[PDB]
Amino acid sequence: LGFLGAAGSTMGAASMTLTVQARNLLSHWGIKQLQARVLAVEHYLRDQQLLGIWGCSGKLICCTNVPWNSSWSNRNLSEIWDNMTWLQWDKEISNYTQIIYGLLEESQNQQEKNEQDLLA
Amino acid sequence: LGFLGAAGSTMGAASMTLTVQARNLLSHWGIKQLQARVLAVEHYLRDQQLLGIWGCSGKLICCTNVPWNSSWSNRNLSEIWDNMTWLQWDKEISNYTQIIYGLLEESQNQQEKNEQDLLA
Amino acid sequence: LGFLGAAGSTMGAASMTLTVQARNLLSHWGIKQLQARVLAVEHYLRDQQLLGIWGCSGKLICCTNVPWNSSWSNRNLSEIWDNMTWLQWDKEISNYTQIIYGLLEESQNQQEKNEQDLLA
Amino acid sequence: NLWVTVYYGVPVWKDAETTLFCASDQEIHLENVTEEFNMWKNNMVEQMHEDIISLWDQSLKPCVKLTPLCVTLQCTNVTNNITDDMRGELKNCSFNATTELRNKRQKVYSLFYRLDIVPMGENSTNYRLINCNTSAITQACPKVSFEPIPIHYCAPAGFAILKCKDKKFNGTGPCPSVSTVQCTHGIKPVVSTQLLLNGSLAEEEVIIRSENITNNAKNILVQLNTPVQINCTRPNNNTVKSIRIGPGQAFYYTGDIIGDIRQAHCNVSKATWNETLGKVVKQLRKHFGNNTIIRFAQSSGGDLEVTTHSFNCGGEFFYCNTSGLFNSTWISNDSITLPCRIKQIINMWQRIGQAMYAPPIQGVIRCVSNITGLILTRDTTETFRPGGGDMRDNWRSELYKYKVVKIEPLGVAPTRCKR
Amino acid sequence: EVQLVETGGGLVQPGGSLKLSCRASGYTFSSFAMSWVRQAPGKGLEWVSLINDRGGLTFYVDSVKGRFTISRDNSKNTLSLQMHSLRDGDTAVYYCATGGMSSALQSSKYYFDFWGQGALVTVS
Ligand SMILES: *[C@@H]1O[C@H](CO)[C@@H](O[C@@H]2O[C@H](CO)[C@@H](O[C@@H]3O[C@H](CO)[C@@H](O)[C@H](O[C@H]4O[C@H](CO)[C@@H](O)[C@H](O)[C@@H]4O)[C@@H]3O)[C@H](O)[C@H]2NC(C)=O)[C@H](O)[C@H]1NC(C)=O
Ligand SMILES: *[C@@H]1O[C@H](CO)[C@@H](O[C@@H]2O[C@H](CO)[C@@H](O)[C@H](O)[C@H]2NC(C)=O)[C@H](O)[C@H]1NC(C)=O
Ligand SMILES: *[C@@H]1O[C@H](CO)[C@@H](O[C@@H]2O[C@H](CO)[C@@H](O)[C@H](O)[C@H]2NC(C)=O)[C@H](O)[C@H]1NC(C)=O
Ligand SMILES: *[C@@H]1O[C@H](CO)[C@@H](O[C@@H]2O[C@H](CO)[C@@H](O)[C@H](O)[C@H]2NC(C)=O)[C@H](O)[C@H]1NC(C)=O
Ligand SMILES: *[C@@H]1O[C@H](CO[C@@H]2O[C@@H](C)[C@@H](O)[C@@H](O)[C@@H]2O)[C@@H](O)[C@H](O)[C@H]1NC(C)=O
Ligand SMILES: *[C@@H]1O[C@H](CO[C@@H]2O[C@@H](C)[C@@H](O)[C@@H](O)[C@@H]2O)[C@@H](O)[C@H](O)[C@H]1NC(C)=O
Ligand SMILES: *[C@@H]1O[C@H](CO[C@@H]2O[C@@H](C)[C@@H](O)[C@@H](O)[C@@H]2O)[C@@H](O)[C@H](O)[C@H]1NC(C)=O
Ligand SMILES: *[C@@H]1O[C@H](CO[C@@H]2O[C@@H](C)[C@@H](O)[C@@H](O)[C@@H]2O)[C@@H](O)[C@H](O)[C@H]1NC(C)=O
Ligand SMILES: *[C@@H]1O[C@H](CO[C@@H]2O[C@@H](C)[C@@H](O)[C@@H](O)[C@@H]2O)[C@@H](O)[C@H](O)[C@H]1NC(C)=O
Ligand SMILES: *[C@@H]1O[C@H](CO[C@@H]2O[C@@H](C)[C@@H](O)[C@@H](O)[C@@H]2O)[C@@H](O)[C@H](O)[C@H]1NC(C)=O
Ligand SMILES: *[C@@H]1O[C@H](CO)[C@@H](O)[C@H](O)[C@H]1NC(C)=O
Ligand SMILES: *[C@@H]1O[C@H](CO)[C@@H](O)[C@H](O)[C@H]1NC(C)=O
Ligand SMILES: *[C@@H]1O[C@H](CO)[C@@H](O)[C@H](O)[C@H]1NC(C)=O
Ligand SMILES: *[C@@H]1O[C@H](CO)[C@@H](O)[C@H](O)[C@H]1NC(C)=O
Ligand SMILES: *[C@@H]1O[C@H](CO)[C@@H](O)[C@H](O)[C@H]1NC(C)=O
Ligand SMILES: *[C@@H]1O[C@H](CO)[C@@H](O)[C@H](O)[C@H]1NC(C)=O
Ligand SMILES: *[C@@H]1O[C@H](CO)[C@@H](O)[C@H](O)[C@H]1NC(C)=O
Ligand SMILES: *[C@@H]1O[C@H](CO)[C@@H](O)[C@H](O)[C@H]1NC(C)=O
Ligand SMILES: *[C@@H]1O[C@H](CO)[C@@H](O)[C@H](O)[C@H]1NC(C)=O
Ligand SMILES: *[C@@H]1O[C@H](CO)[C@@H](O)[C@H](O)[C@H]1NC(C)=O
Ligand SMILES: *[C@@H]1O[C@H](CO)[C@@H](O)[C@H](O)[C@H]1NC(C)=O
Ligand SMILES: *[C@@H]1O[C@H](CO)[C@@H](O)[C@H](O)[C@H]1NC(C)=O
Ligand SMILES: *[C@@H]1O[C@H](CO)[C@@H](O)[C@H](O)[C@H]1NC(C)=O
Ligand SMILES: *[C@@H]1O[C@H](CO)[C@@H](O)[C@H](O)[C@H]1NC(C)=O
Ligand SMILES: *[C@@H]1O[C@H](CO)[C@@H](O)[C@H](O)[C@H]1NC(C)=O
Ligand SMILES: *[C@@H]1O[C@H](CO)[C@@H](O)[C@H](O)[C@H]1NC(C)=O
Ligand SMILES: *[C@@H]1O[C@H](CO)[C@@H](O)[C@H](O)[C@H]1NC(C)=O
Ligand SMILES: *[C@@H]1O[C@H](CO)[C@@H](O)[C@H](O)[C@H]1NC(C)=O
Ligand SMILES: *[C@@H]1O[C@H](CO)[C@@H](O)[C@H](O)[C@H]1NC(C)=O
Ligand SMILES: *[C@@H]1O[C@H](CO)[C@@H](O)[C@H](O)[C@H]1NC(C)=O
Ligand SMILES: *[C@@H]1O[C@H](CO)[C@@H](O)[C@H](O)[C@H]1NC(C)=O
Repeated sequence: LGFLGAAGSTMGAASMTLTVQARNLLSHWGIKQLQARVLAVEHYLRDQQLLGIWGCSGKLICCTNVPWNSSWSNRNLSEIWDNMTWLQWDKEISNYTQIIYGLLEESQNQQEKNEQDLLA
Repeated sequence: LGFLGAAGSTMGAASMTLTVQARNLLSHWGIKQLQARVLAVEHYLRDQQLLGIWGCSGKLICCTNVPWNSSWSNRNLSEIWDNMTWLQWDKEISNYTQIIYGLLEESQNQQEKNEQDLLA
Repeated sequence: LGFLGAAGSTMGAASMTLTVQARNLLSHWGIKQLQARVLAVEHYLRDQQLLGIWGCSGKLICCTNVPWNSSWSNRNLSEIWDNMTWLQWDKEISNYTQIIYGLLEESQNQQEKNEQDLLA
Repeated sequence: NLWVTVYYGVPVWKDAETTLFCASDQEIHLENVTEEFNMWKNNMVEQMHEDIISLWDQSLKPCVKLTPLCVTLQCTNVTNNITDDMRGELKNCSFNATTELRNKRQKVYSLFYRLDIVPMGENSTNYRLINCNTSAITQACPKVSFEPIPIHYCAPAGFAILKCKDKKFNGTGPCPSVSTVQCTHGIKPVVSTQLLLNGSLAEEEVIIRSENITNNAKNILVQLNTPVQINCTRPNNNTVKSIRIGPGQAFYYTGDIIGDIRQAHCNVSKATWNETLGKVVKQLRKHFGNNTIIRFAQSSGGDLEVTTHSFNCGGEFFYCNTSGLFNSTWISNDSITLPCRIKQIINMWQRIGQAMYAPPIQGVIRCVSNITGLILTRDTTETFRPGGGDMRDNWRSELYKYKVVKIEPLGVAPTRCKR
Repeated sequence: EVQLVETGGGLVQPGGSLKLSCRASGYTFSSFAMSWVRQAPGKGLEWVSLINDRGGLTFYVDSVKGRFTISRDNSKNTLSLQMHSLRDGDTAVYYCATGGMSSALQSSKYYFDFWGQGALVTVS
């Protein structure tokens, strides 16, 4: 039930421990320790900025309007959520995360403009 | 009307100055000053992360689905909002804030899963 | 199509590149480099805090309930969005941004209180 | 009617100062941006100045400090075939040096340049080193070169460096062709006085830059559009010897010279130099009158460090007399030989409390470099003389095209959209 | 001169389908919202559908809401309407018109500036 305890569990089980890991992301001699702390903050903020760009700010589970390409993975839901742990899944689609991230950004950019014109 | 000016006022009056305090949370010799600045940022981010975990990201007043236990405090609304300043209130329930924070996290975790299954 | 590429384009064109600039805001000898990094983070967080205070957290385009005073600028939409680049616009209303920011904060403070009383 | 709409990620910036970082061993055009540039108010110059000095000082921290050598020296004339130009330039000096053991001494003789020693009590056998009354000399480490390796300056996130691409830009005013760069080009921290060596050339024409051209208290930086090649040499074969003056501490010195003793010098093609000045004169006449007289003259005064062309040639420090380059009046396969003095005890930066000993280099020295600009001062008939004592001018000549700005991504504008 | 030319269909059986299209020229197609306005042989004008200049937002009159699709191609300057289940009540002249909406950074419309001549759709 602690940090990374679910690392060996199935994706559908591990997805219930997202707050366990989220809370462990934040907290001349002594300078390299400041560099490590500053860097940890910068890393954290980049992931948070990215979620904001995709329209997922403030949440751990975020649904989008980006469809899945089976060229990315053609496994079904029982193969992915009831087997392939998150470590296994990450390896399998590592080659596609930049394509997916680009498509999440493009979608949010269309959504924010369509919503401003409906408030007009 | 300045920072902490409302500290001696009633909770229902002090609650109208939340932006006054929120804006004053952000801004070898010289190293201890960097440590103080890095630490101030880390503190800030932990409170913001915690609000996000509870589903209160981006707001100063956030209503939740967590009921009040009168074992925490059995005072009524006139006792709490028209007397007991925030300093007094903080002392009275200090023993219960970890129980309340845990219950806020558990509630948000159920809310995000119930909302993803209704978008399915 | 890169960072600040749209700087010489019209406001209505440049507004479509907001993610290009947003992503370039984040990333004794060596101390002044830590000071620069800590400062960059603090600057970033102040702008993000300010958007949160105004109720614009998590978005690049945010509509508000603050009307425009033509004392601030009496130009029409074709003058502003189909000419005056953002650099030109920023010069023209620089004298009024603190008035506008104050009015955005006041509006959000009324909105959050009206919404808590409708959930009651 | 219209409502305030908040936008974040807006391509807006303001002038700003910050700390730039190194990069040592990408460009966006910004199509309709016109920006105001102002070299001389460019803080990138001040940062480079401080960083170069700091790195210089850091490199001497682990080197031998020559305090055992602040002793009386007994100096006589060198028993060799010294030409007229070199008479009095070298002295053969004997002294009692410390050794690795505290209770022992050794007798050492070495050759010193006359510029590095001073008589005591006006006595012709007893001399001391120049700095014994003001400072401790530190010997530069023989394993550390003085080569001006290029440095790039990069902006921190939230900042950007703008670059002016206008080929006729004179350092100030609007620049119609501006691009954004991540980091500057590599700039070589070449340290020299009146002639700027190994810098960037002008793309089309000689460019004359001055903070206030009519103000005779200001320097004029002249960028050439063609290099002038200058060949410098120290035509003497130096035998370098060393002694231990302490526990693992070695002192390096010239023991002797093999063969005849001749003066160090630099060669500038006569024809190339005359073409170069003609171009400079044509451009000066655009600020000064057309039916005028432009005269070049030698530096008017001051110490050797400012009246000569100072540079590092293969590790040795040369002080060349340029009166052969700046002696002409322009009214409406030969070469020029410039005599050079050599010093081992130098002060580098315009400072009082520091001094460095440059150990001698074994053998014969030759170096070839490009003159890429001049530093001139001004007194009908206008007279121009060499200047350049302040190193910040050398760096202005490379950094003039860059500006640092801060990005201001948040802004508001009216729209028909309401919450 | 702005021209909108309908090049759609004619006679269709009840319960069938018919697609209309309109070619635009003389203006920047992509700068304007467009709509379809219908006129029954003996009646006045009725608004049927509206599409955004970027093609992302569509609106319909309730009577065709689950039956008609309005679309746009900004590369080919073409407006189109796909009609399904075609009731006898859908017989009308269908006009291609420019207007009915703006994009928040533009002055508003809420009127129709240009009209085509209209395709006659008959359901028998
Ligand atoms: C203007 O630019 C030119 C072109 O770059 C520059 O000329 C170069 O100067 C360097 C340094 O004097 C020369 O490099 C040396 O060449 C000799 C001959 O082969 C070598 O023996 C040297 O190696 C010894 O010394 C080093 C320390 O400096 C040690 O690290 C090394 O282990 C050896 O002991 C060294 O390689 C280079 O050859 C010339 N280039 C040309 C084309 O002549 C000139 O100096 C610049 N001018 C100014 C004022 O900066
Ligand atoms: C600079 O020019 C002088 C000529 O004025 C060169 O001197 C000659 O050098 C050659 C050897 O290469 C000798 O044979 C000649 O006798 C020398 N002439 C005179 C008048 O002394 C000198 O070598 C040139 N420079 C440099 C920098 O190497
Ligand atoms: C500097 O002076 C010393 C003497 O004080 C010279 O060295 C002597 O040279 C003669 C030959 O002429 C030898 O017989 C002696 O034994 C040498 N003495 C010592 C102590 O080595 C030296 O050559 C002179 N230096 C130069 C560059 O001329
Ligand atoms: C460079 O050489 C010139 C000579 O060619 C020196 O100029 C002379 O300076 C003295 C003063 O000390 C004057 O009395 C002479 O009249 C000058 N000569 C000429 C021909 O004008 C000059 O001082 C030298 N510069 C350096 C830095 O050594
Ligand atoms: C799905 O992907 C198909 C093939 O895309 C190519 O292969 C994938 C693995 C990536 O490497 C991608 O960069 C390549 O272009 C597309 O042909 C197909 O259209 C995509 N589906 C979509 C986007 O509708
Ligand atoms: C989900 O997939 C199960 C496994 O399918 C088989 O094995 C995988 C690894 C692939 O090679 C696939 O092509 C094979 O057919 C099926 O047994 C199961 O029925 C599927 N579930 C559903 C609802 O379709
Ligand atoms: C309310 O709390 C009741 C007592 O809980 C106990 O006392 C409080 C003060 C805490 O110390 C807590 O940890 C103890 O368990 C519960 O019996 C009651 O069920 C709670 N009400 C709820 C959760 O419905
Ligand atoms: C709110 O409470 C007021 C005070 O109640 C009394 O004093 C407090 C400190 C406790 O000891 C409590 O048990 C006592 O009864 C009441 O006067 C007031 O009427 C209450 N208001 C409402 C709406 O119930
Ligand atoms: C719009 O502004 C009018 C004038 O306000 C004054 O001038 C502007 C430029 C600012 O300097 C402001 O501080 C000055 O008070 C007001 O008279 C008018 O009421 C304002 N409109 C509103 C708020 O409804
Ligand atoms: C938008 O404004 C255009 C320009 O108006 C004129 O020039 C500006 C700079 C001011 O001095 C203004 O008072 C002048 O009248 C008009 O040509 C255009 O028609 C206006 N558009 C709308 C929809 O009103
Ligand atoms: C490890 O696998 C077993 C089945 O072999 C399962 O019962 C157990 O819950 C798994 N562990 C975790 C952390 O999921
Ligand atoms: C693993 O995958 C299969 C489908 O491939 C699925 O039937 C099963 O539920 C998954 N998990 C288990 C329990 O083996
Ligand atoms: C991923 O990319 C590698 C090459 O980098 C390729 O060999 C592999 O087949 C790709 N497929 C996967 C694992 O999705
Ligand atoms: C302090 O108490 C008095 C009543 O005694 C009240 O009028 C005043 O507003 C209070 N001060 C603050 C800051 O609330
Ligand atoms: C304080 O508490 C009582 C209830 O205990 C309430 O009647 C009153 O409004 C509160 N504030 C004041 C004004 O005393
Ligand atoms: C809080 O806890 C302390 C012990 O830590 C206890 O004495 C006190 O009665 C508790 N009650 C309060 C003040 O809520
Ligand atoms: C610069 O202006 C021209 C019109 O003169 C326009 O076509 C071009 O797109 C503009 N550049 C940018 C970056 O908007
Ligand atoms: C500039 O402003 C005018 C209104 O002043 C407007 O008609 C035009 O669309 C704008 N842009 C262009 C394309 O000149
Ligand atoms: C802005 O303020 C300056 C004084 O600071 C004033 O001269 C100018 O007229 C004002 N108006 C603008 C440019 O909006
Ligand atoms: C030094 O010069 C004299 C006079 O010309 C000559 O006799 C002597 O041989 C020269 N010395 C050497 C080492 O050649
Ligand atoms: C030594 O050289 C100087 C020139 O600097 C000269 O005046 C002096 O007479 C020479 N002395 C002897 C003994 O040769
Ligand atoms: C070196 O020491 C000797 C005595 O051993 C002395 O005669 C000579 O003058 C000293 N040398 C110097 C330069 O003082
Ligand atoms: C050292 O002595 C020289 C004369 O040889 C003099 O000019 C200089 O000012 C003196 N330095 C100090 C620090 O007194
Ligand atoms: C540099 O250019 C500016 C702008 O044209 C001009 O005002 C200034 O006098 C020029 N200065 C020199 C030295 O050319
Ligand atoms: C430039 O120098 C002249 C003197 O030659 C002086 O009168 C003028 O005020 C100076 N200009 C500036 C901007 O400093
Ligand atoms: C310099 O002396 C060395 C011996 O140390 C010799 O090998 C070399 O050829 C000499 N060079 C010249 C130019 O005399
Ligand atoms: C400098 O040396 C080069 C060869 O390295 C030669 O071609 C050139 O003519 C020389 N320049 C002068 C002024 O002697
Ligand atoms: C330099 O140029 C001037 C003017 O054309 C000419 O009179 C003079 O003879 C030239 N000198 C040389 C060395 O070419
Ligand atoms: C100065 O002379 C040049 C020719 O050398 C000529 O082109 C230019 O127009 C003249 N300028 C003035 C102000 O007379
Ligand atoms: C300048 O040149 C003349 C010959 O034209 C020469 O007599 C004079 O000595 C030279 N001046 C200097 C400082 O070299
Ligand atoms: C002088 O400039 C030419 C042309 O750019 C270049 O090829 C040459 O290497 C430069 N010389 C030196 C010493 O850098």
